[PDB]
Order: sequence, then structure tokens, then C-alpha cells
Amino acid sequence: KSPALDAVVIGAGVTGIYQAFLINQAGMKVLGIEAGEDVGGTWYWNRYPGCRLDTESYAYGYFALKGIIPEWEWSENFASQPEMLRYVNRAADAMDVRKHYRFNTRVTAARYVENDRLWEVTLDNEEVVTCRFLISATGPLSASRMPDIKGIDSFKGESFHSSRWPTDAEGAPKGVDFTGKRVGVIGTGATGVQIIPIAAETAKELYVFQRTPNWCTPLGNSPMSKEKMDSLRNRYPTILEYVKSTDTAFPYHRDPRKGTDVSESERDAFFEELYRQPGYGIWLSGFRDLLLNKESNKFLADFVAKKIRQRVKDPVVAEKLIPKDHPFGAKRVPMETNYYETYNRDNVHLVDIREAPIQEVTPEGIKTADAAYDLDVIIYATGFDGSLDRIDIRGKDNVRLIDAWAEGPSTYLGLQARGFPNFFTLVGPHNGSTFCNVGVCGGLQAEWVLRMISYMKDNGFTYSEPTQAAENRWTEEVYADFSRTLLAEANAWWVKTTTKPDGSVVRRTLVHVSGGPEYRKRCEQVAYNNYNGFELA
Ligand SMILES: Cc1cc2nc3c(=O)[nH]c(=O)nc-3n(C[C@H](O)[C@H](O)[C@H](O)COP(=O)(O)OP(=O)(O)OC[C@H]3O[C@@H](n4cnc5c(N)ncnc54)[C@H](O)[C@@H]3O)c2cc1C
Ligand SMILES: NC(=O)c1ccc[n+]([C@@H]2O[C@H](COP(=O)([O-])OP(=O)(O)OC[C@H]3O[C@@H](n4cnc5c(N)ncnc54)[C@H](OP(=O)(O)O)[C@@H]3O)[C@@H](O)[C@H]2O)c1
Repeated sequence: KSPALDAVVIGAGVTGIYQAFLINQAGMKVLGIEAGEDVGGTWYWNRYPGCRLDTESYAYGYFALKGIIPEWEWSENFASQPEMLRYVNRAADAMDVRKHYRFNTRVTAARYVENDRLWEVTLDNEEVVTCRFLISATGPLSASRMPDIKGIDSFKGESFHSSRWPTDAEGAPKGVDFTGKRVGVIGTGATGVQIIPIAAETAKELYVFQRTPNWCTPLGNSPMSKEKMDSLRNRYPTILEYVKSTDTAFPYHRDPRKGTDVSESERDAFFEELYRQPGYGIWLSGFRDLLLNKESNKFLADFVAKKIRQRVKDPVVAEKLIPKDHPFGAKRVPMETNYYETYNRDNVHLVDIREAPIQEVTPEGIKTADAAYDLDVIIYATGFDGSLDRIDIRGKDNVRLIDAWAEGPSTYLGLQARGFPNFFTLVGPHNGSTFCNVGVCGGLQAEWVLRMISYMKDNGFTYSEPTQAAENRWTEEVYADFSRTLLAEANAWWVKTTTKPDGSVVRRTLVHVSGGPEYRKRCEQVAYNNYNGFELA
């Protein structure tokens, strides 16, 4: 029996529309499925106040760079979500991709039919579609869910989660004016950190509930003159080759020096100067051993801590905002606009919930182990888990994807897992998303998958699956690259260790950290050598 589609793509964010575009372009039949009303993914769903890029708008906008909408005009150096959402829509216009999608539609299950080499795709636990290939693009981050906190539904005031902020007919967020309300914000990752300073401008009082501080550095956002935009657009051919060559696809690359190759004075100037420069330079232009060597990371950590005490009046407030938990850059660094100067305000309080954990949410507000906080509003900036885990994906022998990866994700090329043939996992932590400029990384990985699909069609092949040897090898290499860096002991739960009954040890990182150009090259060695490592029939 023979599938109705060549490919189904789940997701209509930047990654998934580009992939769907590419397949219809190569003249094959594709069906996109999306949950939301429309294209956008991240830029469709997150509508919280202050939601902004951390990647230069000109560098994230691969669709402009690639010549699809090159005439696009960016209004700031780091676009806000509504502008981001307009960008994705215009790209969608140009690709003409929407007509290939079913919106308002959840994929509930996906099952591999080995007799027929195809995937049955279940829409809303109702309709079934068949495709030779299934491609997930379901996003590097999973879903809005309540945090694990008792009493949530009892609060008698307004309760927002950040990824589900209510909007008006215009699509703009509502209840953003907190005049004369007492507001609680839970979470200080990148989302909290964007929301807080804006919530502070109008709230009567504002309580920040923080389990662990992150390291955050200044965004340095500013408007984009028309002159600059034209200039950038003319240099798109160069910027593209440039972003294509850096390890993150950020327009930054590491300093060629070790930290100790300079004196203390010289490191200081170097740090001072980057710190004051917009964007991620402070992180991604740093010394080459910044994430490899404790002493090198301590230089910059110390420096950022100093900046934090400079910007925070109250010494005791400040030292709670400075991590000791962890090395600098060992998570994706939140970027901010006056985040620290918010806590200098009279009406703003930092609540340390490590020392005093939330005990529960109350019709009145919030209870910690040792105080109670009356609130008129609670905003849940509690972040995300993966996204595939919410679909019942079953491969050969009816094995669940979830069980296959219990001991850690296991793939070849971060793109297919053994047991799951003809299935591609685009953009996820396990193929690099965590530290990528995903506008670019995601786009390049889609074009590769398009190349493999086209090769299978051209040779009349209908079946692909990694061998066990090629999968074990890649997975051990991904782990090994990851162990050489500081993140390995930083993020204990990013590593799955299993000691199987036979008494053997398996190590897998949840997070792939190899450089992008080096990873794409290994992909191209594979593709050119007739997809050596995949079984093909
Ligand atoms: C607030 C925020 C800011 C960010 N800023 C940056 C940045 O500056 N730079 C950067 O590189 N990255 C950033 N990211 C990461 C971001 O995820 C990527 O930039 C990019 O948007 C990922 O696109 P995607 O298409 O791969 O996934 P997504 O944008 O998450 O799109 C996934 C889509 O598929 C849908 N879907 C999921 N499951 C199903 C299903 N079961 N059935 C039907 N549809 C489904 C979802 O509803 C969603 O529309 C940010 C993320 C967030 C949340
Ligand atoms: N472009 C940008 O500047 C930008 C903006 C938004 C998001 N992003 C991306 O989105 C990712 C996630 O960001 P995020 O801000 O949504 O989440 P996050 O960084 O994963 O953290 C969510 C916050 O909530 C806390 N928390 C989680 N569960 C809790 C609970 N049950 N009770 C109390 N506190 C809890 C966490 O503290 P603990 O650390 O102790 O768990 C953390 O500070 C980031 O890694 C970033 O890459 C980027």
C-alpha cells in the first residue's frame, strides 16, 4: 500500500515552514500540520511583554539573507515578537506555504507501518494521513505547562503563564498595565528577565520569586536606521558566509587567545569593552577556552559579578542576583534591558525561594516556607521541560519514541533514531538548538534533509534507518565532545547515565554542543558517501 504524501511536517514555526517550502519546491507532496491558527511557532505563541530576540535581527532572519524576502526592513537591532511575527508571515506569503498546511490541528500520534514503509499520522485523535516521511519541527522548546505548584487554580486574581499571555482582536497582549496591582513573577530565566523591568514600570508593588539566578548581560538594543538597514542588505552575501562559518551561526566567533595569554589589565579592558557592546560578544567573542577551563571562566564570571554590584545599589540584593551554582555561559545567557536596575526601585522585591520554597498558591496570593504574599496578579515565567514527548510516536515493534530515548536521545547525525525509519527530528537540543542561532542552523539542517529525501526519490528508495553501529558512534561522539567542556559538571541532569543489569555504563548528553560547520561537514561526508550509516532500501 502506498502513502498519500511524500512528507508530513509537524510545526509551522520558522523551521517547519521552510522545510515544507523546500519539499513542495522539489516537486513532491507535503502536508504541514500546525496547532495554532497560523505560522510563527515561537513568534506566534509567545506574546508576553518584552519578548525580544537575543540574536541580531539581521542574522536570525535567514529568509532575508537567503534571498526569499531580501527587501525586508528591520526596525531594531534585536526585534520584538510582534515584528518577529510579521517577518515569519511575510516569509510565509513569499513561500506560498500556507496552502500546504492544516492549521488548528494537533498531531496526537504517529505510527510506523513496517509492511508498507510509511507513517500513519493521527490528527486530533480523529483523521489519519499517510506519508513516506514524517518530519518533526515541533520546536526546540516544549509547551506551556503550569509549574509543579500546589494551589494554582485557587488564586482569585489574574493568573498568566508567559507562553499563554491573553491578547485582543489585534493580537497584542492584554492586561499589561499593572497600575495599582501587586504582581508576583515566578522565574528568572530569559522570559522572567524580559518581563520584570516592564512590569516594574507600572506595578504598585512587584515580587520576584527566584529559585536560582542566571547570568545575564545587557542587550544593548537600539533602533535600526534606514541607512544601516540598506548597508546591511547590501552585505547580505558576506554576512551569510560569515554566519555559515561560526560555531553558533551568531555573527561572533571566539577570540583566538586563551585567557592567560593576556595580563589581568588587558582581560579587563577586553571584558569592559565587550560588556558595553550590543549583543552576545561578551559570550561568543570571548577567549577560546572560556567554556573549557575553570580558571578562564572564573575571569569573566568575576567580571560580570562586578558589573552586577555596580548596577545594583543594595549589596545584599546584589549578591543574591549573582550565581555561585555555575560557570558563565553554561546555559544560554539571558540578555536584558535594565534588568538589574529594576531592583533598585522602592516597589520591587527579590524573594529568595531556594532558602524559603513556595509552599503553595492561595486564593489571596503566595505562601512560602516563612512569609505570605498577597497578590492581585501572578505571572508564571517557569519555562519549558521535550515537544515530541507529547505525541504518541511509535516505530517498529510498536516501540515508543519515549522508551527508545529513556536513557538519553540516541540518533545518527542528530536526525534519525534507530527503530524509527523515515522519520526526521529537526532542531532540537539533541542536534544543537540550545546554543544555535536557530534561524540559520534550522534552515541549513532543513535543506540537508531535503537533499536526502530527494536522493531517495531519485533512486526510488522508500526506506531509511540508521544502523546500530553508526548510531552508537555518533551518540558516543556527541557525548565525548560535551564532556570536554564545562557544561558537563555544570548541568548534571543534561547527562543520562545508565549502568545496565549486565553491568555496562551508557553515557548520553541531552544537548549536542559540537560546532555547526564541523557538524554539517560530517553530515556532508555522510550524504556524499551514499548516506553511509543509514540502511537504505
Ligand atoms: C521567547 C523565545 C525567544 C527566543 N529567541 C531566540 C533567538 O533570539 N535566537 C534564536 O536562535 N532562537 C531563539 N528562540 C528559540 C526558538 O524556538 C527558535 O528561534 C525558533 O523559533 C525555533 O523554531 P521552530 O520552527 O524550530 O520551533 P517552534 O517555533 O517552537 O515551532 C513549533 C510549532 O509546531 C507546533 N506543534 C508542536 N507540536 C505539534 C503537534 N503535536 N501538532 C501540530 N503542531 C504542533 C507548535 O504549536 C509550534 O507552532 C527563542 C525561543 C523563545 C521561546
Ligand atoms: N531571546 C531571548 O532573550 C529569550 C527570551 C525568552 C526565552 N529564550 C529561551 O527560552 C529558554 C527558556 O527560558 P525561560 O525564561 O522560559 O525558562 P528557564 O530559563 O528554563 O527558567 C524558568 C525559570 O523558572 C524557575 N522555575 C522553574 N520551575 C519552577 C517551579 N516549579 N517553582 C519555582 N520556580 C521555578 C527556574 O529556576 P531554576 O533554574 O532553579 O529551575 C527559572 O529561573 C531559555 O533557555 C532561552 O534560550 C530566549
